[PDB]
Amino acid sequence: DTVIRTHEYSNKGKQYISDVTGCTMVDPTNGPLPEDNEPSAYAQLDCVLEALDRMDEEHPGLFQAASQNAMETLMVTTVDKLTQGRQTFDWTVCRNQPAATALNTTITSFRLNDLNGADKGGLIPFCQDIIDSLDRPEMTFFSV
Amino acid sequence: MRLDNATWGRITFGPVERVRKRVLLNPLTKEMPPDEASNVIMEILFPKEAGIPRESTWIHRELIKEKREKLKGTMITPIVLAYMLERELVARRRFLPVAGATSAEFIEMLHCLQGENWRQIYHPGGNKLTESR
Amino acid sequence: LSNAVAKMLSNCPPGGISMTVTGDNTKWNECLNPRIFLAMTERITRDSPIWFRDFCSIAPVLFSNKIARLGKGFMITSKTKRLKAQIPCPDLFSIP
Amino acid sequence: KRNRSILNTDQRNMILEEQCYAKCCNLFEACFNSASYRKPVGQHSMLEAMAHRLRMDARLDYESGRMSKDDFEKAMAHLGEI
Amino acid sequence: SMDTFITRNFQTTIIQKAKNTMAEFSEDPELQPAMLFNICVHLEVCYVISDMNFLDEEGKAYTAQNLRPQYEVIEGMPRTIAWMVQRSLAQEHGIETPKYLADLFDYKTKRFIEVGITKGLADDYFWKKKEKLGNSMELMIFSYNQDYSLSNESSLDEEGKGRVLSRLTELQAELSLKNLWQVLIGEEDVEKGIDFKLGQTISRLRDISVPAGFSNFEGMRSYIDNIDPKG
RNA sequence: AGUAGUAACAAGAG
RNA sequence: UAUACCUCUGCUUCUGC
RNA sequence: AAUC
Repeated sequence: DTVIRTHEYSNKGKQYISDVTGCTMVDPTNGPLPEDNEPSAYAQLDCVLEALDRMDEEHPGLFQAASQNAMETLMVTTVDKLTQGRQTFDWTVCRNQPAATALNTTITSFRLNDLNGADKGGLIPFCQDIIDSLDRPEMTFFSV
Repeated sequence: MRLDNATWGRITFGPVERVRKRVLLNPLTKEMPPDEASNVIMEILFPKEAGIPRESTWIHRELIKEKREKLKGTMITPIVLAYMLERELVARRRFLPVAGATSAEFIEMLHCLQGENWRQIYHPGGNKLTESR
Repeated sequence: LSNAVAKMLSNCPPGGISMTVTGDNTKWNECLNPRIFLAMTERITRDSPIWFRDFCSIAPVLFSNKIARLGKGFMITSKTKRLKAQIPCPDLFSIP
Repeated sequence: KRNRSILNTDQRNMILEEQCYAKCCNLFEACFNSASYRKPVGQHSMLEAMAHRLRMDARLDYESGRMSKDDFEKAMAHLGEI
Repeated sequence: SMDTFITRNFQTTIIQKAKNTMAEFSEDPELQPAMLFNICVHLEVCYVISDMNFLDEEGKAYTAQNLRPQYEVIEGMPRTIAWMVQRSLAQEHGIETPKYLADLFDYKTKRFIEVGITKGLADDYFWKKKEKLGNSMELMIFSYNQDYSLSNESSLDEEGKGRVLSRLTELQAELSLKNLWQVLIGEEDVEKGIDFKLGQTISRLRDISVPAGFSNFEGMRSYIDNIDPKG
């Protein structure tokens, strides 16, 4: 019902097929404006950018400062930070497992595919391993 | 000790403005940043694993010597001891509705001091600070 | 909120009207597209370096191409036979 | 008690997998007592840290007088194997 | 390159420990081979001092049998291990811990030892490091031209003092033999940037995740960063 | 039956 | 098949920000 | 006569 409703609000936009996944994708952004009071997902980029520009004028030097703050945080943030995410989806076994386990399963599986970013201790290499793990043709993992 | 030694005054019914302001919830032995208190704790309980000394090593040398002499004979687990230090060093500051009293030794009793339509006079025990006065 | 109300109250013109719309959105999650969130990060990180700009851009790129799993499935029964069985998500169209 | 439903299911295998880690982490905490309070840092191996810690613990206890010649030579023999 | 020279001359004990030390400081061994060589020499100088010296049960130094060396190697080990050992000694022996990380520790002397590698003068490098340490660690400076300036109560004996100076110049001679001495003398420093770039697959996902009327992500990035939307 | 209320329980598993 | 008038189980295939 |  959520899937139907979500696509009901975007169906007048641009429908296309993803060559990466092979899935059916819909795109309402920069689409035709609504002629009814039904929920419109057709948000116009320029208006969003202008709304942000005004916010940057009304609150100056905030964006780059907050972008700095978060960036300087990122460097200090360890891999263990991921353990406090309650129940997380473990891609290896396709079950919602505890975040601490779901991480540990993902670190051990990566090691088999020559991805040891977690061993460095920082989050940044582990995130680099995640974007690189898409490129690996055959992803090996454990099953007991 | 701050309840037993204390004394109470008159209840008085009547309107009270209560203002929302960040305040210390419990009175500390010696206030420090999270790292400084942690580094002090480390020196008290786990001296070998403390690592690189900072300035703070020197600054609170009297407190460390006192706490190591005080917490010598106890059988209780380190992880418990480190938790109890952290309470009496690291600051608990959060927003509360207050009126007249801001001091931590009052903030802990706040619930019995003032409501939106009443006032209660209270005098905590022990000793009070000179700056606070 | 209490302080921000007082300001936006007394700011209004004298001999005018100040109205408070008690508001709420609908389909909040279903309408907001991930590609907007992608365009948001780019404008926020404008001054920050190219690696961080690329770092911030990933999470909205993922959500833009996300695939939703469909719960458990659908249990089918016969009241006469007193039998039950979960039709799992892949077998949703293995049945008229 | 832990939810024992896991005993009937095929995920039994995680029960030993836990207790394997728990055995390592509880031994790590015996070497490093601050591991409970403070998050330990180090890109190096977990065994390496424990070995070096136990190496000095032996050597210093001998030289201080807490360990004897009998026990020190046993301790130095074990650490050599590891 | 220096990479081949260190493989032939130095052991795998020194090759790894150097690279692990550069990893903790967040510096690349491959981008700076000369910077690795400093620590490769500095670590080998410490090992040569400790390898022969041992203590007996009575409490007197000898040369090697017993399982208790006279020296304790601090350099080479990881920070958190090294600082544990540095404190473990000073706390047991009953001395104030140094503020900097030491290199060696003598068990009979009960004093820390700091080792330095210098190209020019030994006395110049000695009095420079005296400003930092003061009188915390007993300095043992050595150099490639057989010039050395030791501490006042230097524990380095005359037998080992020769062996230290033997390898020092013997290495320096082997460096200039294949024209490798020119790279160490020349300046070397590279600015450590944060490493994060996208792969093939994820970039293609980013290219499809674009608003309507855009060719690719390059088109979206430029639009947002350049054009003015006002009105 | 009943509980419930957009789909379940009214025991499951070896 | 049989063991099984036994044995195990009571949030542990779903419960997030 | 406030910060953290």
